[PDB]
Amino acid sequence: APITLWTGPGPSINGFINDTPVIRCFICLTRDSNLVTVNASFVGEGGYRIVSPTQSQFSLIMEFDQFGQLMSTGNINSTTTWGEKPWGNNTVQPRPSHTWKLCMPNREVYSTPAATISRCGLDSIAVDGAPSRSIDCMLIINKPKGVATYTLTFRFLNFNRLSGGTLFKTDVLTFTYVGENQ
Amino acid sequence: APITLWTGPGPSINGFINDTPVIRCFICLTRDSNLVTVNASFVGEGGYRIVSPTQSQFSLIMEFDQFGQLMSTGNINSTTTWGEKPWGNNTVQPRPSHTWKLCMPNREVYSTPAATISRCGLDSIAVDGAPSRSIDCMLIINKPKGVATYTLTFRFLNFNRLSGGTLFKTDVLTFTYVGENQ
Amino acid sequence: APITLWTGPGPSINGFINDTPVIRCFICLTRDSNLVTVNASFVGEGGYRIVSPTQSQFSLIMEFDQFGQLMSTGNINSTTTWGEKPWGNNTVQPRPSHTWKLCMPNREVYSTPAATISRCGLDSIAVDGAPSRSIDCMLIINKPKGVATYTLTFRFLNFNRLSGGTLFKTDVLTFTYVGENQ
Amino acid sequence: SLSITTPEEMIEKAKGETAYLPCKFTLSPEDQGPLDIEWLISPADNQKVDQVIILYSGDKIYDDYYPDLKGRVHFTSNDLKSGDASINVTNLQLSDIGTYQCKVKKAPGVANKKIHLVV
Amino acid sequence: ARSLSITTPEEMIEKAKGETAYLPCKFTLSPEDQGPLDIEWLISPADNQKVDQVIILYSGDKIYDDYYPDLKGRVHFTSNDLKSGDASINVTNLQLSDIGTYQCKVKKAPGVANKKIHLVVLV
Amino acid sequence: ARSLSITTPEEMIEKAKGETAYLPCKFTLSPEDQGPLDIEWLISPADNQKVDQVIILYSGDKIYDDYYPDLKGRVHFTSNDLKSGDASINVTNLQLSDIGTYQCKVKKAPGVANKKIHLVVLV
Repeated sequence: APITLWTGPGPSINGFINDTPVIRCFICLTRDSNLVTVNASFVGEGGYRIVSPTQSQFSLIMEFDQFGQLMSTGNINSTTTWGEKPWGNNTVQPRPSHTWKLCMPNREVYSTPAATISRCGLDSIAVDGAPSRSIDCMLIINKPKGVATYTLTFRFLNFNRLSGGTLFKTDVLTFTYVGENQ
Repeated sequence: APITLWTGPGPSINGFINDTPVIRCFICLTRDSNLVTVNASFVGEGGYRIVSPTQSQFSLIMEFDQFGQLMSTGNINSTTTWGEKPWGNNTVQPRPSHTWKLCMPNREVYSTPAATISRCGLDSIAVDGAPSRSIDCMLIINKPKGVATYTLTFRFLNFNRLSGGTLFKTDVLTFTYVGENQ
Repeated sequence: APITLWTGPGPSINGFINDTPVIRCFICLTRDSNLVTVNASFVGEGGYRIVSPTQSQFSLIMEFDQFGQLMSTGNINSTTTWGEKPWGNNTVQPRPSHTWKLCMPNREVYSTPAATISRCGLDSIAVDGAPSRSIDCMLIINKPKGVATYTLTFRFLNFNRLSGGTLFKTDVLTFTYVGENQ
Repeated sequence: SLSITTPEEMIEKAKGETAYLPCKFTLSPEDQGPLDIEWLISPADNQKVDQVIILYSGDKIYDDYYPDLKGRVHFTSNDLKSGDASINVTNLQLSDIGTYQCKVKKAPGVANKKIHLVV
Repeated sequence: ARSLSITTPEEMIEKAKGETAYLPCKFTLSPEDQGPLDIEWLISPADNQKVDQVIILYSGDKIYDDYYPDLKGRVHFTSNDLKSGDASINVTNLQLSDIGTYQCKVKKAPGVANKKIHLVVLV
Repeated sequence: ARSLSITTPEEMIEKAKGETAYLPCKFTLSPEDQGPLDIEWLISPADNQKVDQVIILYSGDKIYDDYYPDLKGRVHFTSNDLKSGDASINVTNLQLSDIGTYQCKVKKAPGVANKKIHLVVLV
């Protein structure tokens, strides 16, 4: 069966940088038959609302246990709203299920870390997709971290591509990886 | 269940620029368990068969009502072949179903406009992927438009990336968004 | 029903250049309701382990017959481990099924060749997504070849984007196309 | 199901005459989508193929596509939605030689007709 | 209660410049609300085009209150036991720039409720 | 056999410089192993950081061996009839740079087996 884990709509500020949550991450992990699609968007808040070309790169790491449950140790962690999306509504169901493991990156396929670096438009509608208003977002899959069994890292990179101060309001980003077996 | 809405194969000239249909748009919206994949390609015709670096940017807007039915008011609209793809054949079934809503962009997730700006290679096989033969295409999700409940805009941008006159024969473009709930 | 054809994890050296297998390709074709997701990554081996800005471009063509079965004639062919991925394990099952055709590019939709040219980061974790460590990978869908009914071509392009010698260890790449009807 | 009468023909014509390119269609009860008609040209003169020459959609006619046939193509029927998508190519030239395709769609219905025009 | 709810989910409040504004956000949890308590307040000021700007948040049993520079040292949760159902805040030394719509969002998955307060400040 | 397997999954082999190492990799097929026979050997050398580097390949009933420059002309399959369960190789004219872990991967889908051999070359 398919299974979706997500932040819900109207995500909380759930991306920690230096022990303060400052990035509002919409993250949806949807497992269909075999592949998991990561559908994500980000909005910087407070001091991260506008990012400059001098902005240092940073990782937002999600750490998951062997059963596909978010741990409390990553930059995106179990202290914010996170759980299953039921088919038919926009609720976030925190009660774990055995099926949550299916949202995880296949440990044999990703026994060494994998990555996908993609273009990450910022404020794209307002800047009308001006080429120097993109950064990059790299998904890193299963880079080891602590005692996590699975990890997903959103790494934001190459802010020096920006022509000036830009609202840190990312595009909707999509990634794919092979899902774990039950 | 899943549901696909599409133009059919061998799509007609169904993309209006300035009250004239000039772009031949293949557009597939495939809803699986949770996410809708947009699979789309475009062929310019007549005056838009070849685009040059000085080409002005334009949007092809699809407007949908609350039940996921294509309206007559967009640049891509209900005057063209559009409807459900049955599993097992290439027909376009025009009879509405309640399931059509499932291909729409979740209005709670996308309660403000969302976007993905991506590379859009032109004539990529013939020009062998020359880097100066790409433009951008931005999908805008739910940018308000008159009385529409849902919108999908294909905005063609950054024609000035082109080295010279290029056949407006796009790559197959893919985007993803969270599907509406029934 | 959905169907996944793949190389398995830990793929063999299975991409022939000039009559020698030199590229290790992980390839997964996953068919859900309507679309096939191509999820793929590549590691060059031997003389192709490190590519330079002067690396000439090349195509790895997969040839399939009318029943979705990999043929002996492409750059990626039936001498390598290739077959069905069962739901629930990481085996490669070589026994053909009628459902294998469902992974093929819809011959009516792709009655003329389609393409997607995408960014292809190399060694992205190690070089921290440095802009000039990306080449391009173009998927060509149904470029005619021989007596093949379907073709998928991974064409590696624009090595001259590279700043210098780069480990030919690609990002996970994703493409999408409309699947064949049974 | 949706069908065109005589799905393939050859018409011989002389220069300066007008060619009547027939495309009469029958509608099925299931054909509930918008009527969506186009004519294409595959000219023998050059490399390009399947080029629109005239269009009917939204009960409106659009014809400003093929520079060579400018002002020389038009639908013949006053009642095109009833089953007649036929066109005239007036003042025929040598460069009009090619295959002319009529595509009628009315979802789920699809039919086409190719006519090889020789001048 | 039956579901996660806030008492009086829309209010209109009028204060004088220099006053302290008490913005109530009392909530009731239901038995199914088994996720972490996740509370934030946002401001949509009349001053400017900025909307839904976080001013204070409660997450992981910690308060984070350094997002909105105009409200540095001027916003605080009032309750000594916030998890018990009291997400109310004080906005001290009111300014005319403080005029806007304040939103209290309380989540305890699958529970979600929100409340809007329209604050006016007079000289 | 019940499934695809190799005999002696792990081994250490010591040989003198200039001699030839016989690296065994014998395998047993199961009835379900209906895929194409797909063998490779890999070296992870003690010399350098690199790991899992192909030295020789068997696929499509053909041997491919021009991969690893330091072993050029010095790695060969020992069996004439490799497909009947013997993917063993010898490494001739042994050098100190040959010191490393050698891995024999045998695929015949759905069957997979591997084994590692730690080779040591002595002056």
